[PDB]
Amino acid sequence: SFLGAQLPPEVAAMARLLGDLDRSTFRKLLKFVVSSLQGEDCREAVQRLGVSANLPEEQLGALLAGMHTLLQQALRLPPTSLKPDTFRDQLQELCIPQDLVGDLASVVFGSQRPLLDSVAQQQGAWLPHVADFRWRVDVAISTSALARSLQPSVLMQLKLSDGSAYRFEVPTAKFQELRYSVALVLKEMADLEKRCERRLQD
Amino acid sequence: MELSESVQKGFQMLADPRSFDSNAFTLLLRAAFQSLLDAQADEAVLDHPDLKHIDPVVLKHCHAAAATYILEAGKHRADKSTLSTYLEDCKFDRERIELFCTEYQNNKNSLEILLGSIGRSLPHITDVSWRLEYQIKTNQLHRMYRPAYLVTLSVQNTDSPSYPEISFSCSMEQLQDLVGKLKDASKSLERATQL
Amino acid sequence: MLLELSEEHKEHLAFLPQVDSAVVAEFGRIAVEFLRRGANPKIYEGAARKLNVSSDTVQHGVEGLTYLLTESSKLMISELDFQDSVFVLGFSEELNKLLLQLYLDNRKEIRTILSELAPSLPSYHNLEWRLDVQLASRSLRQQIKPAVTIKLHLNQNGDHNTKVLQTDPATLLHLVQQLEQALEEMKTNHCRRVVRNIK
Amino acid sequence: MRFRFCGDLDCPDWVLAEISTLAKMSSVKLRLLCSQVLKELLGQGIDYEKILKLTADAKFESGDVKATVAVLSFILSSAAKHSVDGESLSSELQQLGLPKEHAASLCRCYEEKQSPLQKHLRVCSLRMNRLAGVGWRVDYTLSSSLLQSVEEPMVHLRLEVAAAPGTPAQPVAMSLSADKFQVLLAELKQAQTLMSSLG
Amino acid sequence: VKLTEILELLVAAGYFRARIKGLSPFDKVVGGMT
Repeated sequence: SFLGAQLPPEVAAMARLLGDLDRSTFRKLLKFVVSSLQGEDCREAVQRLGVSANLPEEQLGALLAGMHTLLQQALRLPPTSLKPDTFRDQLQELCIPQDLVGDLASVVFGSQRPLLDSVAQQQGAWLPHVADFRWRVDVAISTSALARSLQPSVLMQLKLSDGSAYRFEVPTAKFQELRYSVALVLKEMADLEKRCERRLQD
Repeated sequence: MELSESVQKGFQMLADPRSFDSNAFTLLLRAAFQSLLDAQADEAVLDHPDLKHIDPVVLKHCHAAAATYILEAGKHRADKSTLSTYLEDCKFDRERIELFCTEYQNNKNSLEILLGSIGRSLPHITDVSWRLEYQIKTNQLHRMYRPAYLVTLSVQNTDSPSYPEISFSCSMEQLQDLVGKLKDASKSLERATQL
Repeated sequence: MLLELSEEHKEHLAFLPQVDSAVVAEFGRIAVEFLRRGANPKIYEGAARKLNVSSDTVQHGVEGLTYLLTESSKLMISELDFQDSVFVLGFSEELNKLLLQLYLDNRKEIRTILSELAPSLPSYHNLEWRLDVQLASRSLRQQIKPAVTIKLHLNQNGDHNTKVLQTDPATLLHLVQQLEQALEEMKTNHCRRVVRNIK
Repeated sequence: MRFRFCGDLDCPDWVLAEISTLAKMSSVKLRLLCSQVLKELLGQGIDYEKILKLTADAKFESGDVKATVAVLSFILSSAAKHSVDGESLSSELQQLGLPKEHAASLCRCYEEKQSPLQKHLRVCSLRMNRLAGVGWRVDYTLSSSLLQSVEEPMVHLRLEVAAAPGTPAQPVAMSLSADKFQVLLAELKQAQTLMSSLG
Repeated sequence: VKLTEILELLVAAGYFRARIKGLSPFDKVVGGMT
């Protein structure tokens, strides 16, 4: 099962609560789960839904926790690996009512999915990225130590997505090492991609 | 629970039928709770037209006495038996003892939620995420071919200057060690439920 | 695959056949000693006078030999590919066999040193935990508030850092669940193929 | 299978593995090695020279030694953690396949140091901070530009706080009005009354 | 019982749960093969 070898306790709890729940309330809750996955703050809207449904907060918490887990584990699977027929079968082993299964399936496979995939791909980053890169190229004509220098250098400034920024000067012997290193890594990324496509894809 | 001589004299004046009738006692008592719990700093909270005959120095003294006893009774989790004992000591009559308990019981939950919201605490972990990578090469070393985990904890507290995420890396042995520690901790919560 | 010795790197190594293999064995000893501990230029002027060559001749030969061992260990080049790399140099079988043994004797230790150079990410060291129940505060006198106090120890750049943190019970059950799913991934058929095929 | 010294859990696979390395020593030197690790747990240092000198009996390599010290430290600490007696420990180490003579020896050393171990393990248990000391000065104020005559006492406090053992204490220094000082002392006495009701 | 031949093999492989006195022969043998 896409839920792993042993059913998470929050999913088992939620699946027995669904028998008592009006489909109108289920579909209202499901929107909050999906929009929370896209990063939207929903806390006040959930509270209003609670008193509207007369759900105590102990049951809201169990329902919301169980729905989040089910969608998280399904949406992390590529379309090669979970497909509508096997998803629908596996959810029926949880004894989820068939009408609610259709609503869940529409979230995992319908037109909501591409925006969810975009948000899920953002979470692979762990180190910061280059946000900006600026330079100037200078030639030194004279200096305190030399009447004539005539030596080039590159002044560089990086801004990272961390919000950190660095300004530093690069000797041309050091720029050659940087340029070499970057082209080398690009060759070795391309070689690794060809290993993967010819051995891991089959 | 101890109460200063200033607070006790304020209650001794609320106990009078002369100084306060049963109507004024109720209105001042309600104003006491309101001024504690309302977010509006209602400076006119004492300007009730039935309170207007009381000496404004006495009125404002008994209002602060009531509010001070309410906070002390709340903090010390006072039961009705404790409340009724202290009121009868201050010579309250059976009607006003009932009135004080009725207002206190109505507000008890709001007061206890307020008193419990005051404090500072450690940074609270709220979530975790992980990445699995296979390590290929370094500019100094080929054929590394070892997995690493990249773990981030999300913390959510502002009681002291802090940064919201803690990021670190684990080998297979380091992540297996870490998980064992957290399950050891979780097994101790289970034992504590057997108390 | 094979080593691409630069022309200057070849020219430095050309000193090796100019002297007895017993001296090349001494160059091998001092070469790996420098990798192990650090270089000490004071020996180069000694060997120079003993061999009737310049100190730069000794330095270039020995530092060239260290680089041969270092690049071989970095690549983990096979014994067969090593020979096919070295036979671009013209010297005789006795020296070729000496160099091959000097490589295989030391590649595993050198690779341990070379692993210290990688980009220095922060990493896990240790974790401590304590189960606390808060029973009173200045403002409110009877309570039960259970929490797990956590002390997380980390390394970066060889410097230890520590962070003191807190969770409630239900969050701690979430933390274990997620990081158990992390460990489960290395057992999945996808990651098994990577380990099996990317080698 | 579950074991008391493991905390009512099945034995870790690295522990069950390295219990077979303990069987490789003589029973007479397994007991001597326990004494060295147990001294370290009691804070009395560790003698790596002696550990290596006796384990030469079994011709251990340094990976054997590391794994042997690690498993003895785990067994002894975790039995003491859960207050397991040597009678239980001997019986349940034998279930894991440790020879009966080796089981014996190992538990007659635990039996001797069980009580001082638990006192040390309580001292080592997780702390966020420790109050190392207190200093105070009381001043009397005579006059000011801001108030022509003052005539009030004032207090200065310095609190030494230690974050970790083997580190210098941080001073927290502050000044207080005599009213602020009075209320602080009275509040600390109320906290102490609650503390004394717990233990 | 002929187990000693194959349990010596599983221990020598590094499956040490063949040593635990308390598991049944099926768990040792079939568990160790797995």
